[PDB]
Amino acid sequence: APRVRRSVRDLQKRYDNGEKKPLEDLVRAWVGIQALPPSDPKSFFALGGYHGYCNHGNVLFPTWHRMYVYKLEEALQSIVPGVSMPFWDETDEYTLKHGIPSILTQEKFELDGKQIDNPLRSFVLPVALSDRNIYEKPKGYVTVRYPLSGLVGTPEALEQTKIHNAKFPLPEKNTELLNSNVRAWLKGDSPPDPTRNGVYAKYVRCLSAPNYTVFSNTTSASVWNSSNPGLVTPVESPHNDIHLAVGGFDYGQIAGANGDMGENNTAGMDPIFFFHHCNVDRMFWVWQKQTGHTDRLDIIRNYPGTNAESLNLTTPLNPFKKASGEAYTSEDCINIERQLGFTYGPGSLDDATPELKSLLAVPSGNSTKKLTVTGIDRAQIQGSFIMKAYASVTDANGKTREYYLGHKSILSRWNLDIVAHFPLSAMPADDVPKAKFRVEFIHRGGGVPSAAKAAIDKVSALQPKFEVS
Ligand SMILES: [Cu+2]
Ligand SMILES: [Cu+2]
Ligand SMILES: [O]
Repeated sequence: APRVRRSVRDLQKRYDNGEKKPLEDLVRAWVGIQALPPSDPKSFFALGGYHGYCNHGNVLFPTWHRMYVYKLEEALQSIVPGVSMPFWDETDEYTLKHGIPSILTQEKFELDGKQIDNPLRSFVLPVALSDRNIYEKPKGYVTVRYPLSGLVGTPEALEQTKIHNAKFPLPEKNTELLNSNVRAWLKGDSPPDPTRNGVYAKYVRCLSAPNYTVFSNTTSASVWNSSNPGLVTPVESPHNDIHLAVGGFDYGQIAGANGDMGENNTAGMDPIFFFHHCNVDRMFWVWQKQTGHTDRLDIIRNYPGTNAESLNLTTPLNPFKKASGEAYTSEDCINIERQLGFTYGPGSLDDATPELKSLLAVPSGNSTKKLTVTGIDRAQIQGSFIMKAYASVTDANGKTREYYLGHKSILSRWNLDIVAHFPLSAMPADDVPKAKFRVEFIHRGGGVPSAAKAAIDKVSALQPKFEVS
């Protein structure tokens, strides 16, 4: 009898009908896990801190994160027995039309007699995150989302942060703009009417991934895309996009809202990290269901994405441990029903419908070909950034049509050749040989005004090379 992870809007539909305990239990557990001292390995602090070990851009991204959510849920169970971590369904109809379920964004919550602060909205750091640096965080820091900023590690950063946050004083309004930035990412244009370019399409496409390796991560998917016709999309890509939106990037040059979800430094101290990751693991389980890999996953030997030591299904996923003291491995969490005792409830995109081929279709007239972008060294850009691609055609008589080709989100950190691929399905096949390509970068611009000039100038010297197939 596996437990059932349900959508959070499901637990909310139960609250709206007077059945309160499901939501209340969950909140109670989160109040629980956030209150444990920092030395407790089940504390929210300890748990979120593990991620600042983790695996991105490699074939353990999905199973490392599967086990990660499972430990958060173990720790919640040490407080309220039998509780399940709900998923934020980011491709459901409510989110396309209204964005984030309000239980994740509400200021307060009715628990026992008491109106308490919502523990799903933010976390207050019990101790500081420092070394002895703009990404560092003082005790008492409260996590923040778009449109606010949380860069507070230097006098300069904190002052610029205050000047930034004082433009957005009303929580009700901040929440509206957040919901509005989330729906725009999802749609891929001005806000359901989804387009081929948004996060919705990227999620739909990753379920078509041909093997686990190119599904698992953006390193493998990018090399596969350099070397196979068509476009494959790793689950990691849309996962990164949700990080940037909550974490401070608009869809519609510098992103000055520096929220915790926007960078790998403290993404894990925001509780929404786990609602989102709980839904990424669900996409992963859905992709296993739909391709028949509920018990067997394969890793292509020597493939890019399979190295840090080769990375294989026996590779430990530190720091997670079985009660033996043995580390978990990817072998230990392929089948979530058999090996971990849980399953997902109903949610968006679990069925392979014909509607979800019409979206990804090359419209009649338009090109089946693909644009590859190279010669980008990201090693010197700091923080996360978005590559937006475009084609402009100059006509027979001086008329320019502009063609938006899509986006690529690089989720990164504050402290390496990058290859992007874009379909040309937005443009009519004729015009492609007659097209001048380019990429706009949206980026953190040093984060503080004292590094803006250096970061903007490294961006302006980028030398991207173009290639149609
Ligand atoms: Cu991560
Ligand atoms: Cu993540
Ligand atoms: O992540």
